[PDB]
Amino acid sequence: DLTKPIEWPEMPVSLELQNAVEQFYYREAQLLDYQNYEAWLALLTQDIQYWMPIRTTHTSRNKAMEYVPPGGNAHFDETYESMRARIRARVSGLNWTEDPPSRSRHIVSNVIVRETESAGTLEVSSAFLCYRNRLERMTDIYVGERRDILLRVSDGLGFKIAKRTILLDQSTITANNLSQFF
Amino acid sequence: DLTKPIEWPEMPVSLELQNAVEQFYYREAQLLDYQNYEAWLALLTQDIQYWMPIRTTHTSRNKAMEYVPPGGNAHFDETYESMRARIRARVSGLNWTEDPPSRSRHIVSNVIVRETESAGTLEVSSAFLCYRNRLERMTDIYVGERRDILLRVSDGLGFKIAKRTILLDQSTITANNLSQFF
Amino acid sequence: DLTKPIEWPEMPVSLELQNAVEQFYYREAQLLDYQNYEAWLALLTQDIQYWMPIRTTHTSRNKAMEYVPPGGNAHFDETYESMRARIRARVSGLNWTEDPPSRSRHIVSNVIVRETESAGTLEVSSAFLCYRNRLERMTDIYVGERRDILLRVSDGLGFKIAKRTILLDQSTITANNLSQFF
Amino acid sequence: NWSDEEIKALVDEEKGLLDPRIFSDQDLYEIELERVFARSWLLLGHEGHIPKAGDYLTTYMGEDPVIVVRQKDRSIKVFLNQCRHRGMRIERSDFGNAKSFTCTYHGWAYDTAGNLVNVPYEKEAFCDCGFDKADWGPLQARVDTYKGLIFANWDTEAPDLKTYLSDATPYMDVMLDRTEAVTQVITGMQKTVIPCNWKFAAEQFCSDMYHAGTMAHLSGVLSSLPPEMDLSQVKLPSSGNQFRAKWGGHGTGWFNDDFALLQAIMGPKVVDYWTKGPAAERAKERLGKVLPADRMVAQHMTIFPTCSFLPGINTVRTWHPRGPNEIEVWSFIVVDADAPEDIKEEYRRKNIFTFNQGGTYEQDDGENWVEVQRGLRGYKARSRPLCAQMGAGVPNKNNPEFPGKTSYVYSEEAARGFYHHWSRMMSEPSWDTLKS
Amino acid sequence: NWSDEEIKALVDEEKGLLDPRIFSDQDLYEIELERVFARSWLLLGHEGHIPKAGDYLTTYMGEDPVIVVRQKDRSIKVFLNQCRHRGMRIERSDFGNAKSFTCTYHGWAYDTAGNLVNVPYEKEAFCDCGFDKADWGPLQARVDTYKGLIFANWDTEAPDLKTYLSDATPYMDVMLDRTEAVTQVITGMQKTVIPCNWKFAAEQFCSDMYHAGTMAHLSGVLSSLPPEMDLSQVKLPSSGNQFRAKWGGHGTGWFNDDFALLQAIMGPKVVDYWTKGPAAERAKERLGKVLPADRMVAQHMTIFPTCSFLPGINTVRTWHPRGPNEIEVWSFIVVDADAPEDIKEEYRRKNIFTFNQGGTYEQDDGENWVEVQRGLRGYKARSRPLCAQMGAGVPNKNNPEFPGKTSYVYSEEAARGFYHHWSRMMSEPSWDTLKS
Amino acid sequence: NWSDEEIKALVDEEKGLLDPRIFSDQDLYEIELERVFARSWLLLGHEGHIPKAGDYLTTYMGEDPVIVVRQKDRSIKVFLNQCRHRGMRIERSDFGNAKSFTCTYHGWAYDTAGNLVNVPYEKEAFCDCGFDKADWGPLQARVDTYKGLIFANWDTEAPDLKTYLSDATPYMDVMLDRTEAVTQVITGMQKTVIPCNWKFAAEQFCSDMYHAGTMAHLSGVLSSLPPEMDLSQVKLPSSGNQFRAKWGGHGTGWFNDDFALLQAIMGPKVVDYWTKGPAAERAKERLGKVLPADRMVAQHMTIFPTCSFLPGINTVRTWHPRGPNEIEVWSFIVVDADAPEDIKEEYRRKNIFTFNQGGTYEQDDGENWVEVQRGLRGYKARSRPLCAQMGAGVPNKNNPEFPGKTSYVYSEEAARGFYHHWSRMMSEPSWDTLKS
Ligand code: FES
Ligand code: FES
Ligand code: FES
Ligand SMILES: [Fe+2]
Ligand SMILES: [Fe+2]
Ligand SMILES: [Fe+2]
Repeated sequence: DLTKPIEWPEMPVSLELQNAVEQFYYREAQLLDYQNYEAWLALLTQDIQYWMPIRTTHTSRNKAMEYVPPGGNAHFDETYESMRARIRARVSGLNWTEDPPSRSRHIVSNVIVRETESAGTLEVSSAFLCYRNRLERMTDIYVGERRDILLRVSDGLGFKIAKRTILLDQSTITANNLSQFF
Repeated sequence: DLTKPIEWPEMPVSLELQNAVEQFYYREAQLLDYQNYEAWLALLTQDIQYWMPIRTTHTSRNKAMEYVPPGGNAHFDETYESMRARIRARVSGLNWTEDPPSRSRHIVSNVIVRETESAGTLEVSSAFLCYRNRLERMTDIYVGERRDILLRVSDGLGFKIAKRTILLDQSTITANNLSQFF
Repeated sequence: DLTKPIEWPEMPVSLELQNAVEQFYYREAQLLDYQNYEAWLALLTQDIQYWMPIRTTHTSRNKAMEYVPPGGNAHFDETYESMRARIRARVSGLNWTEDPPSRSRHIVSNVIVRETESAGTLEVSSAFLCYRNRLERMTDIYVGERRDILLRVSDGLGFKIAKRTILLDQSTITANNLSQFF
Repeated sequence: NWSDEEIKALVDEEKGLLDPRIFSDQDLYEIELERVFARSWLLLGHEGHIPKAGDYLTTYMGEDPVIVVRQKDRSIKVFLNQCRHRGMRIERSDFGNAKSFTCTYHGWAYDTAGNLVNVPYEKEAFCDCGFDKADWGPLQARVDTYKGLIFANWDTEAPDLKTYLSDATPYMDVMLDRTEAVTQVITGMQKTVIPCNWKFAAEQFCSDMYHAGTMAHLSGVLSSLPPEMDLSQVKLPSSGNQFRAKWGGHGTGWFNDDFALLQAIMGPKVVDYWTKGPAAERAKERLGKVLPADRMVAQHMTIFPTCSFLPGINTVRTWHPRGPNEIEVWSFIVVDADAPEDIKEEYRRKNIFTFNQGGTYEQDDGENWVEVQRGLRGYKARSRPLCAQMGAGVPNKNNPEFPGKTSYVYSEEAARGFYHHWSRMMSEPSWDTLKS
Repeated sequence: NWSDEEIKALVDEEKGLLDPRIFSDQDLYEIELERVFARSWLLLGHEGHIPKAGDYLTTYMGEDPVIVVRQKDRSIKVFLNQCRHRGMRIERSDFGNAKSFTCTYHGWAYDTAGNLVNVPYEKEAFCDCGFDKADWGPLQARVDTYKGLIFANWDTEAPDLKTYLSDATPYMDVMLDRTEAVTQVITGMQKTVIPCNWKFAAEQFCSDMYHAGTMAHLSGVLSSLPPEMDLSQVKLPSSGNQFRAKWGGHGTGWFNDDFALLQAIMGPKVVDYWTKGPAAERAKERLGKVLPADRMVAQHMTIFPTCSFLPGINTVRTWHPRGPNEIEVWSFIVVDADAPEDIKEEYRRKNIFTFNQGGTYEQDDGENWVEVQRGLRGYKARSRPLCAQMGAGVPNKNNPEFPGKTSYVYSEEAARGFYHHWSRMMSEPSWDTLKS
Repeated sequence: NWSDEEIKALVDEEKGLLDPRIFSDQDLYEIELERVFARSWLLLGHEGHIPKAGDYLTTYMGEDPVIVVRQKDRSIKVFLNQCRHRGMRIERSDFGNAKSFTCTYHGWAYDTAGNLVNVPYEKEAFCDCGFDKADWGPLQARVDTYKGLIFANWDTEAPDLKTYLSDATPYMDVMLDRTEAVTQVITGMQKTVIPCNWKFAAEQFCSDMYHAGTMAHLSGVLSSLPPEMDLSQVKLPSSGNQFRAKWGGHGTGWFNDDFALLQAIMGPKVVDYWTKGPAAERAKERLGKVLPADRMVAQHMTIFPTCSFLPGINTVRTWHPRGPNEIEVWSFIVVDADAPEDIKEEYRRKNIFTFNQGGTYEQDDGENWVEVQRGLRGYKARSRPLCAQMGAGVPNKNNPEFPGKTSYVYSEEAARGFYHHWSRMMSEPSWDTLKS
């Protein structure tokens, strides 16, 4: 239920775990901001479901109708290979919308971790503000929350994103486009 | 003196305390962003003084005149019961300005803690960026600092807000309105 | 190479170091936001090189041409004394552009630390969003990343900024001006 | 562009029809600045904002920034906050006490009366004189007050303030003349921006109790009622009237006798002070001479074009125009000067809670105006008239007990008067006809 | 302002010359709202958006917000989402099922047909009757459908939908009439904003295969191809045609026979369903009666003025105007109702991946329009005509096998027709001449 | 709209009166693009920006984006950065070296001279020829230089650059012709946005030393002085003059002999290089032939309409118009080519510190323009003329030692000339009268 927060514990997880997750996210952000898309892609599991649902306007009583359900149209509904394919286009030197490339900044905060019943598997909530500046004066701000299922691993950056659901705080997309990953 | 920062220590508080306060704030933010106003109200003490003063423009020498003093007009000057009353209206299904509800994101950062002479009582500074998107394309950004007096408790989320003074970085309110709590 | 991230370790630094650096930055931000410029100046080493290069638009293949190289024109290219001189003007009561003073908020996040070969010397990456509101309704947002070389000291706030390179995410400056330090 | 005849046709005062374009047309807006704002008496604030000599306040008259400052002789002067040299803003602070005003562009200095008293290098650069500082002071505005409220008008041919107020003063007195001690203004003016035409706001406070009596504030009432009371326990009184100024477009409405309604908003402490005891009795003595003010509940009022306030609740504000699609609301709170300190405090808190931006009532007010403005982008949305005929020509709705033209509390007679006077100022070039 | 003669001269249909000002002039935009959008048949959505009685959708007709709702008798009504009292938005939700609509400003209530059925305090405030709720319901629009697609038009003098579509229906059928079961719409409409004139978008989908056949989508093709395949392994077919509607400015283009091109975009699963098996055979049976639809690849089409879709890819969208420098793209996905569920799912995912805002094709489309709009700020940039003569008057490019006026796949004949009809609607006041 | 007579009346060159509307009127702005920017010689940059063949820079001429590129024969070509097909931007990078330019919308390719050399599928789509690539290259601008500075003008009927510069070149030479080696430009152009009319900026650099001599830069001087020195230790020289071009609206002012003032800004290292030694002596030899350049301190200058620079400080910039309420400042730094490397470095740092956006001087400059622009929203603020009569008709202020019409350093004679020429370009259709 995307209309309710993840079931985070009242008592927060350990300092060590909290820091590892935040540090992982800050590094992920750096990969996007410096256009190292391949290294970024490597942080996703083969089973990744990268989804950013369409959000609609209704009265609070009808809030159950806010999110276009799974299986419906969406802004993003990707798999590891579809993301790989998008990346192929992005670094081809022929993706005019992102070449010249945008100047982005992926700010991450409000990291809340929930330990699931499966050891090493976490469900994480985090707020994001992705700033994007391009061409001469084009500027956009993308704000929302990311709900991830992270797998703690012993190599790489210590984690892998097994699932990401992006709650973009917009109904109609006000930005010029959605060329940035969140 | 709101024209000077709280007296934070040069050496920061313990890791354990720093994390507990941040984690508390991130959870508070989640309650506001998912419209669980009653659970949010429960984080305030009965003695809460929720105040957001009007800020004015003067030369630096006359900076003592920036803030409309206590006892004067203000954007917010609330008590536990007035907040409760505002909440009653908000979830009534008749508060048109917030029904359909806004899509908000309460980002919190720059958390600086000061331990007072009273054990369990803290004075905390934190920067906030509250993003709000509503209707079709209405978007507003509220940025400022919150100065709280927090009481550490053994139940709930571990803390209670005994006092909150919001320094909104604006003179004239540029946003469409102030329907969001900070 | 400003087109590539600093060489941060895959495994993040200790909790103690991470917290000290963040807490230092939050305090620095407070000094700027409350206009205590002299105390801020005191956080810089005599050898400080405060630089904010001009950024230009090119195809990804030509990305090596993005940044105007050192020795070229720039938004900021300062020394301890030039910063001191700017500060002298700022607090003179005659710097009309900043008197009446702006209402600012220096939000800091995504703090990534790298330990260099020199003990006590660190290279740090951090994202920033500097909000500025002035006069009646003037509002600007400055977003970017700061790459610092910090020296850990035993007094003051625990650190000193020996070098700061600001990567402002803009080509043409869209803000009304650059009266704020980052 | 627009002919006077075409302009006058935008409003049908008789049938009660409004052409939507009056709220969106940019050309008409430019005309408003010239024919409405540049020659109307506009609310600048309260005398308590500038009590001492040298005290000043920076505000607006339409979109012209002005400085309002108390003179040594106790009079008040208002002049354009623009240096005639190159147009720089003379005073950039919101308020304070000054001994002089200086333009920081080239240093031209002014006295507290707005006289240009110093021009750097005057003798070296302007003479060898053909230049006289006496000819270059910023434009002065006519200034007058009405029981505490400060008004200004640029037009020397316009009627004086009192005359301008027509037969609407008795209704203004309900809030402003309750005691011989006068009113005071609570420190702190709230300024906010709203993307809507100023007419929607001014009209509502002039003639629209209807929105409050229906759906607009159901949540506001819930917020101000005691927790143990709900909506089913609030009877909206069937009895109230509305006043339309004989001239000028001013208007005010109110409910009769049932103060439980006002108590549902301001609470028992405020209501008792307003209806029982020495203060209330003293007020009846003064006001009763002109109208049965003691039965007026939840009164709303607008002094054309942009001066609005709610006697009893005591919020006062000016709607500053910012093009056809935006306004700024500059509000403040007035209280009786001799009122008990705890009564003044109650008025302060209740006002912040209800009619301040962020309040449980005010926010729902702007919600409607904003949505209306958005819709006016549509061509068809601007092609048919809005319905302003409520009670038009309907007899037996007036109440002779009140002075002037009156009708039912739910009526658009005042609104009709509001838009009619607007159409007149907009289509009549000279006061020769306009003052009639 | 603009004379009909001057307007008509903005487009040279014969030489193929476009005055850049048609994309930037504010006055011309206002005229478009009146002479184009207020009298054209506009796409509102698909019947599947409002299947049950009471089901509604809020969308636009130009910049006029409208409510689209299914009636109990199965018919569809469309009316202005604006209350005639003061202009408030009647329904603020995006879609749903309603039994009534209520304006929260003053409580005026409406039935699902748009009739004003309740006015609070009607008898107490509007009567003593001269006020009739029957005269104040929001403006109704004419409504019709074409094989699933819902269209609306405000002008009662305009030709019916079918007539309006001229000889373009056979081409629309390629996507909409493949089965007797009709099409369904995937749940979820994507709405996005793009800072460009609506004409650039509508024209491109009407006549511009050229951008796709050249450089615009080299990266898009790379993204949709299998990892082991690159651009050198994709032969862009030399053979395709374009259709220009006899009347109306509609247009569509496509490549002939080489479905490897469509497979490079939608994948083999979609292409096989479209070209082989019972479904494909069933489609040939229906469509072949009017045109050789079975050889059409990567078809693009626009129904003047702002209805665009890509048969085969199946993305459908309306370009809502937002002034001369901006538009909103409201898109959705259609699929054959009786298609296998896995085929419907494939269409959903491929569409999100390619022609959704954020897709590997759509983003590069807006990139060009945005840059073009920015450049139009320049005076010289608006002083010379844009070149729209590609294939103008060039013989031997048509293909009689297809009905109507045709030309090469890379051609601007359809574009010429698009702008020509635009110039006609803009310069011809009455349908007496316009319908010819 | 506006008649030539009404336009000419906006400026009273004799009494020195400026109608505020020239800075805010949108219609007048559109006319400026046509009668001012589209036919003036505009600063594009410096030859050092494009030293090698194929080197290019993308900039503006009014609001028209243009490409500036070095040809193989060493000449410079400037053409519209807009593809004539549908208006797409041809080159989206800021600068670089190219062998060709390609529009990515439909692939139209161009050579470094701006000739359309390749049109994809030309023979298949445009022929069966009536289409000639030779007729569709982007508009070319006339290009010329003046000792390092590159200028461009679209009007073939306008006077050549040199003639256009009138008798102002000797004053330009103070910065540009100090050595036979020419000047170099420091790598890196700063681009910033300022919400004000271009005229305020250009006028200030043309005739306003007055703001610097009074209050505008008190903080800037404090920042550039040594820590041990304060304002009381800086005597602002009483002696300086100002030049008004015989034709064209160009202007420049300066203080005489007291270089301590320039040293208070640029420091002793720069001042000594400028006043003592072989370089200074070499400069006196060249410049002294036309004017006593060796006594000019803190010179400011504007070449109508938007070319401004400060000889001695060496900041150069173009003010690009962006509507009546906004501009972009594109600045760069020039240095003598044969100057010692440490002198070039000093100029770089001092410039960043002072006249770069973010500098201790430049920021206070925009502060005034911004506030002035905001105030012009007011009706009364635009109803009375601004005072530009300083020194008008005042005798004994000229200094015959300098060539041309001169006056005191604090004077608005140059400004009067600036606005007068503006009024002429705006009201005179043909160069037949304008060149006189
Ligand atoms: S604009 Fe005020 S002194 Fe020049
Ligand atoms: S605007 Fe709808 S009832 Fe008044
Ligand atoms: S717009 Fe340049 S090739 Fe089409
Ligand atoms: Fe209200
Ligand atoms: Fe495309
Ligand atoms: Fe200056």
